[PDB]
Amino acid sequence: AYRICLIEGDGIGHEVIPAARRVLEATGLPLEFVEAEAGWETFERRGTSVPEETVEKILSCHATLFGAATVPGFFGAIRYLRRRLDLYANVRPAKSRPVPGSRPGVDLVIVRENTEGLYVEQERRYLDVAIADAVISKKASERIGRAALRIAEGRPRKTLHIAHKANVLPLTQGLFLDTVKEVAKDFPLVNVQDIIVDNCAMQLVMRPERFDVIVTTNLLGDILSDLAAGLVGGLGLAPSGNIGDTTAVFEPVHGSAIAGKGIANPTAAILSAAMMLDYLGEKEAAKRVEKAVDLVLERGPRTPDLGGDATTEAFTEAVVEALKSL
Amino acid sequence: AYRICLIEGDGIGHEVIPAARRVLEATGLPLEFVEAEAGWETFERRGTSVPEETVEKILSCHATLFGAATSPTRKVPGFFGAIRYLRRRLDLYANVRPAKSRPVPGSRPGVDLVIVRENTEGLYVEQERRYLDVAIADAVISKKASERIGRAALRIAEGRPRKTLHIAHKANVLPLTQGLFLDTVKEVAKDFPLVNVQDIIVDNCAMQLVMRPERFDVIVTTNLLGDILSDLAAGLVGGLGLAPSGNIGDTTAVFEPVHGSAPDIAGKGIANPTAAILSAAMMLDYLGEKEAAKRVEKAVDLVLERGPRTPDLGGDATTEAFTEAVVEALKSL
Amino acid sequence: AYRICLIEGDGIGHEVIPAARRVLEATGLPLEFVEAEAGWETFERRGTSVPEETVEKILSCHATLFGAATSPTRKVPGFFGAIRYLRRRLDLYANVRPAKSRPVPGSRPGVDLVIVRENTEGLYVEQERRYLDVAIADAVISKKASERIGRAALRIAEGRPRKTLHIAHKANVLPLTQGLFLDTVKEVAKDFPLVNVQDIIVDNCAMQLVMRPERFDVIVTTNLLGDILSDLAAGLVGGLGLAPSGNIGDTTAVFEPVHGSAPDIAGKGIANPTAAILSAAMMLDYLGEKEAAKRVEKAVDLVLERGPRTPDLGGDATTEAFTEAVVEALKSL
Amino acid sequence: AYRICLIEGDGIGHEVIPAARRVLEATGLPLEFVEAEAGWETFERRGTSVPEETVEKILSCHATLFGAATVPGFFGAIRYLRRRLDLYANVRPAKSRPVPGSRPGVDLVIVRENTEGLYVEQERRYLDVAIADAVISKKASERIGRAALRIAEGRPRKTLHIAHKANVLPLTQGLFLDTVKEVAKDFPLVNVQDIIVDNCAMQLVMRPERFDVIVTTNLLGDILSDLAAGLVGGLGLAPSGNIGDTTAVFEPVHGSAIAGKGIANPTAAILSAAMMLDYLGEKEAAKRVEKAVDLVLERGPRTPDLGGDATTEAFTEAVVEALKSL
Repeated sequence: AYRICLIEGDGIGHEVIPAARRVLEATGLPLEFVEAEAGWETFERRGTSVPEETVEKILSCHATLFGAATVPGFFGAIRYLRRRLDLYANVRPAKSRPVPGSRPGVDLVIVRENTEGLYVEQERRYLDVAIADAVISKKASERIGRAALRIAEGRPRKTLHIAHKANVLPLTQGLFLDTVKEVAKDFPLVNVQDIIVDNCAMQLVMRPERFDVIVTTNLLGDILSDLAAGLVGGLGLAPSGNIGDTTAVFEPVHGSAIAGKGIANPTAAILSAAMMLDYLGEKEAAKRVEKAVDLVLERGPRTPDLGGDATTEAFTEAVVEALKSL
Repeated sequence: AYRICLIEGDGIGHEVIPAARRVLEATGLPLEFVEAEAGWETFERRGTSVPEETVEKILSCHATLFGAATSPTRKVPGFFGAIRYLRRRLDLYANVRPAKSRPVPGSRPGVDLVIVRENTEGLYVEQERRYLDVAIADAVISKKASERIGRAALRIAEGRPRKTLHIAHKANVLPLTQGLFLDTVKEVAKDFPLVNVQDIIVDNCAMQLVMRPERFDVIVTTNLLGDILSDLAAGLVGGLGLAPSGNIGDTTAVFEPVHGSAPDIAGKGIANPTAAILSAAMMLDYLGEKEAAKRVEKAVDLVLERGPRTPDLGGDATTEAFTEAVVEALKSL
Repeated sequence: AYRICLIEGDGIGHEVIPAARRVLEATGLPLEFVEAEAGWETFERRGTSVPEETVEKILSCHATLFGAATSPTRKVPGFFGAIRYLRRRLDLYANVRPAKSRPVPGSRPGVDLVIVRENTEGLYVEQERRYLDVAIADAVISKKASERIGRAALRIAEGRPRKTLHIAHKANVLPLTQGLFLDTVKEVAKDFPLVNVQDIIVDNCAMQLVMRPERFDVIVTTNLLGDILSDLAAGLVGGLGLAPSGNIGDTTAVFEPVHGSAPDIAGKGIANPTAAILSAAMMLDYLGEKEAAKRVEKAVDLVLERGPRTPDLGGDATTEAFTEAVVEALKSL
Repeated sequence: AYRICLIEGDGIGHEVIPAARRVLEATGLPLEFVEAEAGWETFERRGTSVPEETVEKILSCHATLFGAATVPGFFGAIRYLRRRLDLYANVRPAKSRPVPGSRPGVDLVIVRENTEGLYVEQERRYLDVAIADAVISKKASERIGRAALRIAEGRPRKTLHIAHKANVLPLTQGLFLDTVKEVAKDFPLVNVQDIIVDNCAMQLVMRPERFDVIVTTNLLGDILSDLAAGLVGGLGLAPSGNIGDTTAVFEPVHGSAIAGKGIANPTAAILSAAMMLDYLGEKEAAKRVEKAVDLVLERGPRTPDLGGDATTEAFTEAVVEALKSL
């Protein structure tokens, strides 16, 4: 059976992760769970955001699902995990959901590298001048390009756009662009197009339907993904994954927010669980989960963040029920 | 009188600059035009995209209006971008890019903002280097550069109705560079108590621009962030076809359309002069002729709404017909 | 009276500092000594090599005399070099290292120079970074740092008989960094017309120091170059065993022997206090007691020449015997 | 036979290179020569310090001997050759010569990397702050370490000192040190010692006999070699080599200086020719040349730079004669 490590994290995480677990069990898949701790609240009790035991648990499982995160000695749990486990592929999908305030027809995935697994981009200040290093290496570019190509090859469109800034940064961005295009020769089935990041941002706003998979570098991926989230309902419903060569951690994009009341929308956590299923090779199960979520978002109840007043537990129940009817 | 340097540039620049000139002349303001050459076509004839005489003419005028520049696919030895060169040579550090709703197909209503970011090359070229399999690009922030750009943005904000400024940054991930930028602008902001200043992480700014663009007026940010935010904003209003822009320094400024030279349609007389005319309006504002600038903008909006419309806006009218309509409209506004 | 902070440090520091104190007391000058702790032994007991109280005591005195610091082979978490920390914390930017002939075995005659280089950490730590198989180290030069160090060296040169200063640089290969350094020092040199200033490529300086050291008096250079030039110069005069040094800032200074703590002989009473005594002489010079400084140096030279000599100089005398001889000699000089 | 490319260069080069050629012929070895042009004087006539034809000639020969070198469009010939041909190993020996003003018993070789074959260390200035990059890579360190180890293995002492600054620059200098020591495992016959560069400088002054082969990085090698030259007679008699994986260029260390009169000391050029012979595998011939040079420096005439008044041509004749008697 699949071993899934569950980490609630802080605040709303305590509500959306158990919800995600519920939906996962509803799929009927042979699943096992291992609870672990991480985050600010874990720091206050353990002295560290990511206890050594947590890393061990993560490594003992096929995949990890993380809820949310919210001083000397403290460090970002997710940032630490990316570096410690070299989860180099940051995967952020943007898909139209049947919710008021969402552009229809949008269905893309943005892939960018999590650099710290290989190196930390250093900042330095000398008197009145501060300098930040933007680093691109052939190795890192080959890895993320191959990761993006595989993702595109597993999607209907078989289309990949390389969003770059080689026009103004020929050495760094050019190395990125050229390397991804080189790796692309190994994926003749994938249609690869190059696009300046600025133009990509404008086209995401004007006609996002144009994109399927987009691969880009660090700082650019961030803004493009947030721009895209703005088009389909905000970060509130956005799932994400951090995939390495041995394991992966999935989590909602938005912070830990409210909370405690039980009005947190578990959509992102559930869709992150769906991303995890896809990653594990259970694509059909992932599609059913996603469908069930859409059905509820469309007809079923709705949590506060979506105009409704339904509770996290109520919304989750509907999904479970809907999932069972599919 | 005001001395205005006119540089047509390449392709459609030869059509939209003369059109913008006509609109400026229609204001009746005391303007003396000085023509100069710059661009790819100029390079092909002189070995440089920006002759020394052109720099001299720009410096001899109050402001400059530039058309378009052709950028060849492959790199041509000796050829460098004219606007990039002028930004550096004259230290036109304030890159000003408005994003505003227009009465045209595809433009979302309720958008009226201005994004301000620095052009760094007047002070320093951010260097790139490659060592074997590793390439590194410097992102440079200095107190001096941040103070200047912050003050420029605050001045623009104070000159607008909303008196609102947002500082878009990434100090959450780049505390030393982005933090220096943020802290410095906030420091200069103390001198502009009439302007409501708010800080916003660039990523969140991007999302909010797509969801609630009406919350912004003036946004000041750094190098690469401004680029993407402006293109994002342009997407909301239909694209870059009608967008004007400015590069302002301490002693002069150059204004120009964001759109390229469109070589394949140059000479056909169908280019939309809106961007060039609105760039001329930005120039009038800069020169202190704010009322005339507003009238020019109103004339443009009236024609955009009622026609004649050039091909890019779904019409079949010529550059000439459009220009004459703006000139005629201006007289009654 | 002059407030002097005494920090024995580790190992032989416990023997040479008290000796230097005795020599200072032998001058009869109005000196008030304030003891403070710093070093490895201090770290082992307090978790820090430089307690806050020590920094406070240093700041409360006119100058500080430091003995020696033990540097363990392997890196010990939490332990940092005391002198390095003080240079940074108090911005003791002027690293002053004299190289002078002494009447001892192995010392070449005719050497009398002072090498001045900046300690950069008071302004900034030059960062290193590694990306995969490539490592990069920043060599940083600023106008501010160069102006300060240049002025410090020029002041030292003007306070010496020869009134001669050489600027050792590598602007021939590093025009931007080394050139900024060179040009800046030459600019400040304009204010010292009494000092004869010459520029010299560091490589040539190294060669000339070995062949004709008498041509130099004061040499000002950058970070890593000063290090090697001083050790080269030390080689000419017998080594680093008798060498004093100073770290001078705008408000105070710390002087100390270049020699280490020699842990294995600590407590045996055979350490040569020459370096510590000469460091005390540098301190007197710095404090404005130039005549006393010269007398202390003469007393040291007399004993070095006639004995008693400690083991390091081929003798079999104790630290105590040597110190008493210097004290007695000082009275007649 | 061996094909040797001869490049006189500027000034004194016109006198010392023909002299070196003379001594080479005197060895009796099957030699052939190919004249090429390079330098300032070549720039004034060709428009470039290193004509393309010169590079072609160099590549067509087993080794190259260069005399000396002395504005937009102009660039250092030697610097260009190092980069163009990737002559990464800069070899500079320091040996006591029987001349007044030379410390006896000194016999060492300093090896440092010529970096530009792989990359140019960039300088940058931002307002009042200037920054220069000091770059160390595993590849460059492995190459120069192996080069230094081979040189030490071919010498009696079988001793190598790695002069570094890892104490204050742990990342760059530490990578250098660690990499050379790793490559050293492949040379169990060579005794390898580590030494801080500052201490190395002091020990070169106090007791240079301690050293045989010294391997160090860029900026340090320069000063150590000039320091060493100061101990054995100055740069005037110092030879040098720039060795790559396919070819090598040898030349006197000192500039092009005087000249025209014919009072230039051809010692450095001749010893550089000796270094070249060693490089070609003619060690015995190289030793004879060196011996002949010493014999003349000791008893025979002496050029102005050495107190004497002998001419370049006279000094050379003596060496040839002396070489013939050996």
